[PDB]
Amino acid sequence: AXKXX
Amino acid sequence: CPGIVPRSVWGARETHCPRMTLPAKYGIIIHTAGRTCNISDECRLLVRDIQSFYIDRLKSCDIGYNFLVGQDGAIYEGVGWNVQGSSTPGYDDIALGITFMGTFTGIPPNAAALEAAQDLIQCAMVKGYLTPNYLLVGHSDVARTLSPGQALYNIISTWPHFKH
Amino acid sequence: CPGIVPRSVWGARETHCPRMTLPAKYGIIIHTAGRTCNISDECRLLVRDIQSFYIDRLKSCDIGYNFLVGQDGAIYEGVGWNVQGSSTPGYDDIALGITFMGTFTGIPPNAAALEAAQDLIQCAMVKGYLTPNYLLVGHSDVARTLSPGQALYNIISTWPHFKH
Amino acid sequence: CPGIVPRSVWGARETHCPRMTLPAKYGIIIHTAGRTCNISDECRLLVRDIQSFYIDRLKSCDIGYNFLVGQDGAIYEGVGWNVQGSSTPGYDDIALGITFMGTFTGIPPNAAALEAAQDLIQCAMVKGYLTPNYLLVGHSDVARTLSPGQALYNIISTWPHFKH
Repeated sequence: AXKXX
Repeated sequence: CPGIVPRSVWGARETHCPRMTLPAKYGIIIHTAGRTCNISDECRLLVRDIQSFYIDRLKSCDIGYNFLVGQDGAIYEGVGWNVQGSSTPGYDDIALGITFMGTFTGIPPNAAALEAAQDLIQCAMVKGYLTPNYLLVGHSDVARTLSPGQALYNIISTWPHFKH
Repeated sequence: CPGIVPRSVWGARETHCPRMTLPAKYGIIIHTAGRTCNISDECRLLVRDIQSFYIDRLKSCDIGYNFLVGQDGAIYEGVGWNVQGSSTPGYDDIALGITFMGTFTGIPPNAAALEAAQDLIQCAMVKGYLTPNYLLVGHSDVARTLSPGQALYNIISTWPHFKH
Repeated sequence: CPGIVPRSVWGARETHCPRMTLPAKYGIIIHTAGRTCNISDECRLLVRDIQSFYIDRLKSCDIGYNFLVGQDGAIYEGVGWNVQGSSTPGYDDIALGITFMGTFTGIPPNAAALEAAQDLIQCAMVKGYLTPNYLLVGHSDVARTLSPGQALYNIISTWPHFKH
């Protein structure tokens, strides 16, 4: 993963 | 779309996360880089473990993938068609994440599995879930990661709408 | 349950496949989309033809159905109550497949056959073979298929414990 | 009432079961007879495992308890005030089930837990959730069980409105 839009 | 066991069937935890606006423009293929499953009752359990890691360990609102794939030849619902995922910064609100349960860097997924993924994507655009000119991309193209594995990446590079 | 001709009577081939755990939460109505039968001696032969197709051609372990229905008013054992079938990826280890021998997309089965199917299901719940709150469903609801035909799908839609 | 962590904070699976008509004439103390929990993040997980046991193994509609008690001085919602439970055949539609998480046949709950329980019962009748002349009872008084254990059973025997 990778949150922030 | 058929061939999809719902959240209630594998026993998902309850959440209320930011919803997603359709249609989506991007389609991203991912691998979990972990263990896999071959028999039904066994896969239902692998999906429960992944959701819990995201909520409890990562502090995310819910499982960060829209859909998942087991090697038992069946598809499993993560957050779904109507909720945003959280794996690609700047693309989450405009994309649909489909990851395969397992580590496919050197070894790729079986036939049963690969067929289910393509069948799913095909059903998505046919129903407007994905823009008619959507773009297929590997996770490595838009994020700081090696996912979804070189072996899996090479195979999807020939698929339709891929970006490259 | 009464009204069932066993494997030895119609002359089934020997096999050794994975067992099923009772009760089963789902009940699946399916159809073969093939030819039908009206007289006993003819049905016994059609059943032999179906088993061999799953084994010799599809490379399956045995017939992929728990029970079958003929238009002679009788019920025929496929793999039985104690063995898993193979017709719905992801729901196999928790469901009982019931399929009518024939094609019913436009024309439904006679009264004799429909009565035997409902009697079987009722006998299934009463003996604990199916959870007291089981869910009735058509093959199309949980799979990539048009089975068991629109005609038959409409009739069973009024039947008890249906999901939808 | 105050001091209860709701189903959304501990991540309860979603269900839809028979409603309960208030006020309830009975109060029932029950114990799980399993493992216990002492810290918050740990109890929320324990409550998750129990509901899944009731749904997946016992084939019940939901967790069979109205409320549960953690050795952390907190109260956790099961099915709530407005839904019937399923632990006492014949008293379910006129009673409220309260069970402490753990095995208290030999050892009783800590001080913080017993306090949590009594405050809940008192808040119930003050708001009409429990008839003005309700009847508090032990699980063993109306069922084929040893629950909720001798140790905890003798404790509640002195509380207000007990029957005997």
